Formats: sequence, C-alpha cells, structure tokens
Amino acid sequence: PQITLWKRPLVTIKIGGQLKEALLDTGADDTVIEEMSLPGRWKPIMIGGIGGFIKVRQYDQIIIEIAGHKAIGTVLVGPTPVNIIGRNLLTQIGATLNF
Amino acid sequence: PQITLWKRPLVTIKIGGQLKEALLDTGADDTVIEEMSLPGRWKPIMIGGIGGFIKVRQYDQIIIEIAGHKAIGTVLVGPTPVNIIGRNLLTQIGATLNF
Ligand SMILES: CCCC[C@@H](CN[C@@H](CCCC)C(=O)N[C@@H](CCC(N)=O)C(=O)N[C@@H](CCCNC(N)=[NH2+])C(N)=O)NC(=O)[C@@H](NC(=O)[C@@H](NC(C)=O)[C@@H](C)O)[C@@H](C)CC
Repeated sequence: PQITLWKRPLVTIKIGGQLKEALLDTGADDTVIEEMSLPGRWKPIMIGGIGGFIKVRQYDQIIIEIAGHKAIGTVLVGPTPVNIIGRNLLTQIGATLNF
Repeated sequence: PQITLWKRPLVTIKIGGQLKEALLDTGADDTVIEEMSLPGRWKPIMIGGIGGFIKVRQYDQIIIEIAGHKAIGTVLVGPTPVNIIGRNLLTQIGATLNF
C-alpha cells in the first residue's frame, strides 16, 4: 500500500508466530525488535542510534511477516525504544520512498 | 522521485545557507541536524532513540530545502552523528512509503 507520514508508519508484524507492532524505518539499516523469545541461534553485536550504542542479539534467516508481506532475514533483538523494520527487510518487501 | 532502500536514503538539503547530506528517516518524529551556528531564538530540549538521549536546540520556522523540495518547520540542532530528516518535514514534501 501507500503510507503517508502524518502518523508513525506502524504496521503489524508476525515473528516467531507472534504478532507485534513495528515501525517501518527507512533510517534504520537493520531490523530491531524488543527483547523476546525467538526460535533460532544468535550472536551478540552492537548497533548505534542517535543517543549511542546498545548491545543486541543477532538472529539470521528469521521468517517475518510485515503488513502481510513475507521477509526472511536478519532480526536483531534487544532493548530498542521501539520495534523497527529496517532497510534489510524493507528491500525484501519491495518498499520505496516516493515524493 | 523514487528512492530505493538498498543503501541509506541520503539526499542533499539546504539549511541556514549551507548544503548538507541528510538521511530520510520515516522512523524519526522530528528533524535533527548536525551542529551548526543557525541564527535566532531557540529552546533547549532533549531528543533520543537507540543509545539514549542527546541535548539539542529547537528552532522554529526554519526554512529547509530537501532534495529540491522547499519546506518550513521545526529543526533540532545538536551532536547527532547523522543529519536526520523526520516526519515533520517528510510530510511537507509529500513523501510516502510504498510497497
Ligand atoms: C528507536 C527509535 C525510533 C527509530 C529511530 C531511528 N533512527 C535512526 C537515525 C539514524 C542514526 C542516527 C536510527 O537510529 N537508525 C539506526 C537503527 C539501528 C540499526 N541497527 O539499523 C541505524 O541505522 N543504525 C546503524 C548506524 C547508524 C549511524 N550511521 C552512521 N553514523 N554512518 C547501525 N547500527 O547499523 N528514530 C529516532 O532515533 C528519532 N526518535 C524518535 O522518532 C522518537 N524517540 C524515541 C526515543 O523513540 C521520538 C519520540 O522523538 C530521533 C532521530 C529523534 C527524532
């Protein structure tokens, strides 16, 4: 669909078979989800944001549905202020910025 | 135009008489620009995201051209690692997310 930005671009996602709400984020390289139990092997890494760096668990090849669109890729799990869907998965669902 | 997300959606902007490169961030409520000596009155506020919060100066009615599109609104100035164009301005240039 076409989503305007007057409101935060929040969509429903399905991960680990669980429904969550996430923010479509063009300014995010990666996808970061709040702490949760996720079936899969992980590796600890650090990511950055506007205020500094935080440590997250890196899960690869995770099946996730975004607004009904399928994506299978890297999902970072950690203490993020909000669930965000980054470019790694936005490209998978064919999302583009238009103006 | 249409901007794909294979790489960071960076565009040229003009603010305070200077040209800079900024990130189109749909996951940002407001606009945060790198430290620059913008003239005029301002208000001290704090803004954040991943890693925490940072101190910035809030300027109102700032003229800013984004990728050739004129806009006018609130601009936060401070020690941000990246020039961030938020929704407050993305809506003004008619930007949408499409998939
Ligand atoms: C988590 C909060 C919501 C999403 C977030 C995404 N921001 C981009 C900004 C660009 C970097 C400064 C970001 O953090 N992107 C990260 C997301 C994490 C990730 N791993 O993708 C990123 O791409 N990080 C890269 C590196 C970015 C820096 N790059 C560089 N210096 N070359 C990384 N780690 O790979 N939004 C924000 O940070 C904005 N905050 C907000 O919109 C809200 N604040 C809060 C706390 O939620 C609102 C209430 O103010 C900031 C800019 C203030 C308006």
